[PDB]
Amino acid sequence: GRVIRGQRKGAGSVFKAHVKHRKGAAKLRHIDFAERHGYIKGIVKDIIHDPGRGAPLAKVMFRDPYRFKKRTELFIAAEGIHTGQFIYCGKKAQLNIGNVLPVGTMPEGTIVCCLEEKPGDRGKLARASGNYATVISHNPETKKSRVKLPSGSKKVISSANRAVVGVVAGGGRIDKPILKAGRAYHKYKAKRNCWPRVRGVAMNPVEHPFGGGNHQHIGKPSTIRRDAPAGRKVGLIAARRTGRL
RNA sequence: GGGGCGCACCACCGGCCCGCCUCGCGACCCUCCGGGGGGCAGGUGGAGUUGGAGCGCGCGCGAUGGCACCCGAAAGAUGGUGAACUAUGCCUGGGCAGGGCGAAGCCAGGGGAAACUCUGGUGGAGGCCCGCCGCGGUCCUGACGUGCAAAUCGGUCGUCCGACCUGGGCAUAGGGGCGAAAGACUAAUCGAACCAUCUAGUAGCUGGUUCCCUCCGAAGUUUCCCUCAGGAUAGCUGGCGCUCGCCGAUCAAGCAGUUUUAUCCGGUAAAGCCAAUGACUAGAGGCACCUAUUCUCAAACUUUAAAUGGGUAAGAGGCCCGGCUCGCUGGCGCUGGAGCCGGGCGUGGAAUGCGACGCGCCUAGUGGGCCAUUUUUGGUAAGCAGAACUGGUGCUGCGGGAUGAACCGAACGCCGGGUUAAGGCGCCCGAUGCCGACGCUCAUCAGACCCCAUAAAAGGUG
RNA sequence: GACGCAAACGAACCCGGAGAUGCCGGCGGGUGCCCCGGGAAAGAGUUCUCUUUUCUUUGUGAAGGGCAGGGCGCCCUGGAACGGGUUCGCCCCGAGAGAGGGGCCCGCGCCCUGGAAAGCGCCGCGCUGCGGCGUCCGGUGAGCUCUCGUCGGCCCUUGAAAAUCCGGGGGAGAAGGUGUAAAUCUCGCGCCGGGCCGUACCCAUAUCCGCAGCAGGUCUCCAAGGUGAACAGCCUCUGGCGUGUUGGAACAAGGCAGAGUAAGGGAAGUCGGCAAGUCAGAUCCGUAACUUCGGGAUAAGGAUUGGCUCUAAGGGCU
RNA sequence: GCAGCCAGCUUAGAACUGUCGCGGACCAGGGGAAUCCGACUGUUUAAUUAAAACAAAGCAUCGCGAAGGCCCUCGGCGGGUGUUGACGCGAUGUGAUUUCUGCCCAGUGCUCUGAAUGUCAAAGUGAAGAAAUUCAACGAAGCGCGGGUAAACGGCGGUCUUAAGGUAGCCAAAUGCCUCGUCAUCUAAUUAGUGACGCGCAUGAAUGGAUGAACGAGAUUCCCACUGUCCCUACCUGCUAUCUAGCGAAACCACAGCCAAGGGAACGGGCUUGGCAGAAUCAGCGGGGAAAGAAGACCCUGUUGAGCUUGACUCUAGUCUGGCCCUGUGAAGCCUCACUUACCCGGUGAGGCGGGUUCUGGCGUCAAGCGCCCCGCGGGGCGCGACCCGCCCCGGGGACAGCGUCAGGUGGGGAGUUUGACUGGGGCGGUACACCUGUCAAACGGUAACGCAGGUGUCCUAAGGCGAGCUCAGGGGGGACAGAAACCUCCCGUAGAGCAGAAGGGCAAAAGCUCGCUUGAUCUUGAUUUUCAGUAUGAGUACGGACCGCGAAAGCGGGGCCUCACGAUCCUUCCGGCUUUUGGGGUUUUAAGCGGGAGGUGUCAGAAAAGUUACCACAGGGAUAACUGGCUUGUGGCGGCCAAGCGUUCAUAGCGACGUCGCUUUUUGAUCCUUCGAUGUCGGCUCUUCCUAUCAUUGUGAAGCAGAAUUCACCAAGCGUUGGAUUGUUCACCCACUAACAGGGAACGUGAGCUGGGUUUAGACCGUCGUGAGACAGGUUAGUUUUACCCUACUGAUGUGAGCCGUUGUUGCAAUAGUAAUCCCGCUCAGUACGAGAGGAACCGCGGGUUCAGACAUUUGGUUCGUGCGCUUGGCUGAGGAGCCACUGGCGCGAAGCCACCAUCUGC
Ligand SMILES: [Mg+2]
Ligand SMILES: [Mg+2]
Ligand SMILES: [Mg+2]
Ligand SMILES: [Mg+2]
Ligand SMILES: [Mg+2]
Ligand SMILES: [Mg+2]
Ligand SMILES: [Mg+2]
Ligand SMILES: [Mg+2]
Ligand SMILES: [Mg+2]
Ligand SMILES: [Mg+2]
Ligand SMILES: [Mg+2]
Ligand SMILES: [Mg+2]
Ligand SMILES: [Mg+2]
Ligand SMILES: [Mg+2]
Ligand SMILES: [Mg+2]
Ligand SMILES: [Mg+2]
Ligand SMILES: [Mg+2]
Ligand SMILES: [Mg+2]
Ligand SMILES: [Mg+2]
Ligand SMILES: [Mg+2]
Ligand SMILES: [Mg+2]
Ligand SMILES: [Mg+2]
Ligand SMILES: [Mg+2]
Ligand SMILES: [Mg+2]
Ligand SMILES: [Mg+2]
Ligand SMILES: [Mg+2]
Ligand SMILES: [Mg+2]
Ligand SMILES: [Mg+2]
Ligand SMILES: [Mg+2]
Ligand SMILES: [Mg+2]
Ligand SMILES: [Mg+2]
Ligand SMILES: [Mg+2]
Ligand SMILES: [Mg+2]
Ligand SMILES: [Mg+2]
Ligand SMILES: [Mg+2]
Ligand SMILES: [Mg+2]
Ligand SMILES: [Mg+2]
Ligand SMILES: [Mg+2]
Ligand SMILES: [Mg+2]
Ligand SMILES: [Mg+2]
Ligand SMILES: [Mg+2]
Ligand SMILES: [Mg+2]
Ligand SMILES: [Mg+2]
Ligand SMILES: [Mg+2]
Ligand SMILES: [Mg+2]
Ligand SMILES: [Mg+2]
Ligand SMILES: [Mg+2]
Ligand SMILES: [Mg+2]
Ligand SMILES: [Mg+2]
Ligand SMILES: [Mg+2]
Ligand SMILES: [Mg+2]
Ligand SMILES: [Mg+2]
Ligand SMILES: [Mg+2]
Ligand SMILES: [Mg+2]
Ligand SMILES: [Mg+2]
Ligand SMILES: [Mg+2]
Ligand SMILES: [Mg+2]
Ligand SMILES: [Mg+2]
Ligand SMILES: [Mg+2]
Ligand SMILES: [Mg+2]
Ligand SMILES: [Mg+2]
Ligand SMILES: [Mg+2]
Ligand SMILES: [Mg+2]
Ligand SMILES: [Mg+2]
Ligand SMILES: [Mg+2]
Ligand SMILES: [Mg+2]
Ligand SMILES: [Mg+2]
Ligand SMILES: [Mg+2]
Ligand SMILES: [Mg+2]
Ligand SMILES: [Mg+2]
Ligand SMILES: [Mg+2]
Ligand SMILES: [Mg+2]
Ligand SMILES: [Mg+2]
Ligand SMILES: [Mg+2]
Ligand SMILES: [Mg+2]
Ligand SMILES: [Mg+2]
Ligand SMILES: [Mg+2]
Ligand SMILES: [Mg+2]
Ligand SMILES: [Mg+2]
Ligand SMILES: [Mg+2]
Ligand SMILES: [Mg+2]
Ligand SMILES: [Mg+2]
Ligand SMILES: [Mg+2]
Ligand SMILES: [Mg+2]
Ligand SMILES: [Mg+2]
Ligand SMILES: [Mg+2]
Ligand SMILES: [Mg+2]
Ligand SMILES: [Mg+2]
Ligand SMILES: [Mg+2]
Ligand SMILES: [Mg+2]
Ligand SMILES: [Mg+2]
Ligand SMILES: [Mg+2]
Ligand SMILES: [Mg+2]
Ligand SMILES: [Mg+2]
Ligand SMILES: [Mg+2]
Ligand SMILES: [Mg+2]
Ligand SMILES: [Mg+2]
Repeated sequence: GRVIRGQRKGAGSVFKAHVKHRKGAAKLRHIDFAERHGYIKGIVKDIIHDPGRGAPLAKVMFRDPYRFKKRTELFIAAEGIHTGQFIYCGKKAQLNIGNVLPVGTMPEGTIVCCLEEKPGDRGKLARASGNYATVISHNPETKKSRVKLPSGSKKVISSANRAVVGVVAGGGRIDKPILKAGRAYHKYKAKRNCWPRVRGVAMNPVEHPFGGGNHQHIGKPSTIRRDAPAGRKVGLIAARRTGRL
């Protein structure tokens, strides 16, 4: 047979992301002295739309403490923030929606967003629209804090991980049922070339292990092992269970 | 007319050498620690030996490895070149009459006790409608179909603000790409592009394989083979000889797809079942059976038993006699037996024919056969399928059967004369143009000769 | 006050602007074109009859100055309910309407410099270039384009970067000591320079690709009059052209096309209403089953349609 | 409060008016009632499939928190997703909405455990041994075991029964073979359509079920309207064809080109026997040249491929896991926890590490200030402001990730290869593939077929060897229980029993039975028979040499009474040998070798081996299938003979049982002779001729013929044999009509004649089947039908006896060839014959018609580019007038021509 569609996406020729009109990488201000021993005052300049994501981005303007300059940061817009408000980032920052402060300095049950997975990575978790992370518990002895991720998973992270207080703006985006295939065309035209998905049963055996036969049946158990080779790992990869549930 | 030395070669019997086996095991001069010998004999294995024949060169042919007689694949591999077509994506540009339905929003006026409703207008939303350009390509299965065109033309038709159309610049490259998925597209090439090379790839498979004359002349069968379109092998074929015989007296041997004589072998035809095994019909007698009869049968039944056929023997390699040898055999060195040696006796002791189809070596082709009389299996039968003997044919023309592969006659250098075969002799068309013999036969579908080109049961006061 | 003055020092560094923002709809301003009236001038066409007629020509570059016109969430005064202003739609208003008076931007429109000297039109003379006259005055529009605006609509779509240029913040610095100096973004003026490469032509029913002068393919710009809803079809002007690799003569069969026509019947043809026939535009009426209430729908089914002569209504301006 | 002036363009109404004509040209939806499928728009096989296929929104599941999921790369812990972060990315299924989505976790697969008993690599560990080595313990992942999971693949039965037994629904469906199901409806008639019925060959619930507005160049049925689709064709125009001037190919070609029969490679053009036969040509035409185009694409074969799939064979990338390696340090009880410096990751312009500014959508830029010091009031430096020290920039991991290297598992993701043969084509079946008996087999031997009837891959320490004794099968007479069969006994008993087995042979003091002694079923050499090449192996025979058994002995026995019961090389294994080598010697292990067994190749002289291809390819094959033709005629069809019987009686008016003889090639087979470098394949349409086994008509005979009607038979193919519904249909069935609605042939006539409905490429759907790719001889939908100008034949059209007193013309003759008419009705006969009636003819005569033939245009109708006349739309020449343009602008009428059973005439 030939190389299946799923394998051709790793070479990245026509499957690369469409990043022409994107405004930049949304990430927290990198950890410095002002965020380890205090807070820095930042003004929200504009809340812009990032092509490819349903979550708006805030252009928060900060002031460089070592040189006379104004640092422009592209944060994940927390739902509720607005242009003209002051966003405070640091250890001594107050618990307000939009502020950035470590998880160790926030009480249990605090709803946060743009949460750092490791101290300094400038935000990795809870970045999509309407999502958030809850601070479950703390541990001052080990300086570790337990948080709840939007997938229901509970991860033990460091207490120095910075996060934005609040929920990511643009919530409820998946609640509007797309009606036209054209709206799905434009939805993925800004993200990547992945929208029109031909079924493997609708192909020939040369390009998919589910194709072929005088009917469009799968023919083989759709649940495939995890150690299956690339080109065979299609269907339900390492499915623990199936059915309506 | 007698004797003899006997070449080469062949048959047989020995001797010896090496391997192996069995038997015999012993005292002894080579033991000098260790050890080497000890007629050993009787068998058997060996590509040995018993008075070398090879080596080199050349020539011819055969079977091989090689491009291997020539041309031919579908492929496989290595390296490379293409996204000017097209597929998708990216970037930056360009483009899409006039109408139709007419949503939210808004205005005003009616109805109502209120909740609120009703009407008109406005408004201009939509993968909305008609439709031009554009982009597509439904039907006519129209035109065309060596065309205008290696996909075009006409009318008709789909869509025509959207998942729209489109340029340029970019990206993805061959087991890779790309694919709203047709195995589609990737430069007229796609169920794996193109180019060059490996490569003159291999082919048990088609095709072709070049001058003459002369001579000889097949096989389609055996066994084996992942064989059954091929090979190996035997047979059939040719060539090369050679050993002789005739020369030197059918001298005689020897031989034979043939008889004769003698001697065996067989279980088929026929026959038989009142004989066995099995099948089967009918009465009859006796105290369903039992006895004597009876009808009808066998390929896997048979007492009996041919024709044709198979083997063997028809002499000097015989016959007769004597002596000798033996470890085998044993009442009996003659009891067997066999071997060795010598002597005696042609009236070569059936017919016919023939030089020995003698002894070798090398060897091509073939290993699809087909047909006829007879025999014979399966089948309703077949110009069917499968066997047996022989001939034919393939390979073969000629006379005849009009015609023809195979029937009939007869096989062939180039001719003249003669005469025939099979078949014919009204005319075509050589030959009855006989005063041919006797009879049969009338058909309003007559009849007219192997194979052979169809005719039956049953009928006629012809 | 918005902001204006020919200029009107100023670095490092910082901030911001322009470059630099999609598609669609409505409306408005301006050109171009088209159209109407001059009983307008200059030639021309017709003049059998009629036609104060028909046709053609009646213009001004860049840049600069001035002024219409358009735009402005720009300013000042002031204060709104009996709310008012206002658009086709909307929208706007004590975060300040209306009104009054200003300011700014765009002005591709008009006038002027250019610049009538040139260009067109007409007439005249000369020859084998010189002169004359004219180049005028208006009307409009559901008109068509282009463009500048404005207000919206749409997106689970938000519709580029950079070179370059500019403003501000900054006040580090520079300048002279009584008339000048430093400094000058003064289209105030003068002086000098701007190299290299492409540039013809075809651009398609004969200059490209398809082997060709191939009915194929190949990205754009400009675009008139009449009919009409139309960038439809049909006709005409400007421009182009000889009918698309040949002529002549016949008009048989059989073809291809004209989607030619055909009495009576009307799908009996045929696998099958294949084929083309019917219907068709517009106006006025009338529109079911079913439904996701959106539709179905131009459902279906009707009537009307010419020409001519009138009536009525729908405007603007002083 | 308007008067004056200016400015258009629409709308409504009315009169009048022409031939009731007017969106006059042009432009420009036929409609309705239903079924199926897909929701829709969109997309798709460039060059045969625009679709019901793909996509789609929606729905659902799966994976994954980044040291990650998915994927790329030869490789860098490089790259894509990712300028991403679960409202995300990645992998699948289903396919809008509505309505539901049942049961099954046994199987397969996925996944989760590890109170995990097994299986279990490398390394490490222990023991034995001179050591190589052997043995043992230990023993990861995975497997096994256990649980979960079906919107995972899939499945969802006849008291039996499993894993669940098809639930809601739906249906003779795009799914039902039987089948053209049954009923209803739709029509005169319906294999169609629709609605029902459902044990449904073989429906069914996200392999989604049911429904469904809107939509569709989708499939189907009906109705209205409409029409040349047809009845039934005709006329006109343009461009051609045609002729001409100029110009000027190609395909194709053994030679060629009249037929009938014959035979032949079984369908000649040439050959045979006949018919016969006259230059040179034109326009047509499509019968033939088994016409051309193309080394059949179907089929088979080849030890030729390729695409693709799996539970094929053998590997492999990746991945999982273990050991070693970078890999060090500290502590505690191999394991755990710590250490940082290896290594790894993250952040940053490496900007503050360790120890001692929240009151606003301002502003913040190289230090003010102070202290100290140096230049000649201008100038400069330094320090504090801005604390000191420090060894690693700051975080997060950490000797774990990860790299390297072996080891185990997984691995159709990928690679390579295979997937027997025989065979009345192949496949399926079977084994005729290695053997044995009888027969075939034709009296030596041998002798074939997918001939016949059978057997074999064993069995036996005796069922081998030997000796002795005994006699069997069966029948009869008898004899307590005891009988048709228990046991005793007598007589008869050629074997008719038994001998392991198939059958044949052989066997009576044996070869059978019984008994007691045994291991000749042992060890060896060669010869030899059978199969045979006269090779091997297997299976036999006769000996010789050993050592034995049994018997008193002669003797018998080296397996089975005989004919069957079996296996090369290589390798492994075992046994045997004072006997070899282990090589520079010696010793000892090991290894090798020699001799003999065993381990096995059943395709049995012995490869290690699953499919599919309708996406297919190549070399070939008429050695071999699917057509026609040929042979044959079982079968099908048709006709006889005999005469039991039927016919009230009466065999034979008409029939014909049991039997039997034929014919025919319009059935189907059998065969495989022709054709695979191709003979175009079903049906219909069209058109011609032929056969008679005669439906009708003509002339007859017969009757269980009164008439009428009908039946049987004869001469006889002259003439006719229809229009429709359904189905692609030949074949059926029905509706009507009719004198009758007879059956056939001609390559199962006829595709360069047509039409493609069907079959029979590639698209796609359903059901069943298969794990799958795929299959269906099941259904369904869409799917390029190319070329003639050559030679004949035929159709017409020119011309033709090259020699002559012939040339030329008129009127004619005529061989030969073609040939043509046909059937019906009405009146009359006549309500008559006939008959009891009911009913009910015929000849002559008369008047018409059907089908056909040949004409013809007076009439009617059609056509009209005489572009003849009128009218008229848009435009154009200024207008009138007169005209033109729109490939014939349109409309009405229309001459002449041509033309219609749509008008007319004639047919012996
Ligand atoms: Mg895509
Ligand atoms: Mg999806
Ligand atoms: Mg899909
Ligand atoms: Mg497909
Ligand atoms: Mg499949
Ligand atoms: Mg599906
Ligand atoms: Mg499916
Ligand atoms: Mg001698
Ligand atoms: Mg290969
Ligand atoms: Mg593209
Ligand atoms: Mg169009
Ligand atoms: Mg077309
Ligand atoms: Mg269609
Ligand atoms: Mg059609
Ligand atoms: Mg066509
Ligand atoms: Mg043609
Ligand atoms: Mg482009
Ligand atoms: Mg390739
Ligand atoms: Mg396919
Ligand atoms: Mg060669
Ligand atoms: Mg051959
Ligand atoms: Mg030979
Ligand atoms: Mg041979
Ligand atoms: Mg035969
Ligand atoms: Mg011969
Ligand atoms: Mg001969
Ligand atoms: Mg003859
Ligand atoms: Mg003769
Ligand atoms: Mg008779
Ligand atoms: Mg300043
Ligand atoms: Mg606008
Ligand atoms: Mg400044
Ligand atoms: Mg130029
Ligand atoms: Mg062209
Ligand atoms: Mg116009
Ligand atoms: Mg235009
Ligand atoms: Mg127009
Ligand atoms: Mg011309
Ligand atoms: Mg031309
Ligand atoms: Mg017509
Ligand atoms: Mg008509
Ligand atoms: Mg019909
Ligand atoms: Mg019909
Ligand atoms: Mg049609
Ligand atoms: Mg309707
Ligand atoms: Mg669709
Ligand atoms: Mg649906
Ligand atoms: Mg569509
Ligand atoms: Mg196509
Ligand atoms: Mg379509
Ligand atoms: Mg589908
Ligand atoms: Mg749904
Ligand atoms: Mg599923
Ligand atoms: Mg399970
Ligand atoms: Mg299945
Ligand atoms: Mg049920
Ligand atoms: Mg019908
Ligand atoms: Mg039904
Ligand atoms: Mg099912
Ligand atoms: Mg289910
Ligand atoms: Mg199903
Ligand atoms: Mg469609
Ligand atoms: Mg011929
Ligand atoms: Mg040919
Ligand atoms: Mg071939
Ligand atoms: Mg073979
Ligand atoms: Mg292969
Ligand atoms: Mg392939
Ligand atoms: Mg494979
Ligand atoms: Mg075979
Ligand atoms: Mg014999
Ligand atoms: Mg034996
Ligand atoms: Mg060893
Ligand atoms: Mg074999
Ligand atoms: Mg043959
Ligand atoms: Mg019969
Ligand atoms: Mg009787
Ligand atoms: Mg009978
Ligand atoms: Mg042909
Ligand atoms: Mg041929
Ligand atoms: Mg032919
Ligand atoms: Mg007859
Ligand atoms: Mg009779
Ligand atoms: Mg026939
Ligand atoms: Mg035929
Ligand atoms: Mg034909
Ligand atoms: Mg054809
Ligand atoms: Mg046909
Ligand atoms: Mg078809
Ligand atoms: Mg198909
Ligand atoms: Mg079809
Ligand atoms: Mg189609
Ligand atoms: Mg007339
Ligand atoms: Mg007019
Ligand atoms: Mg006029
Ligand atoms: Mg016209
Ligand atoms: Mg007329």
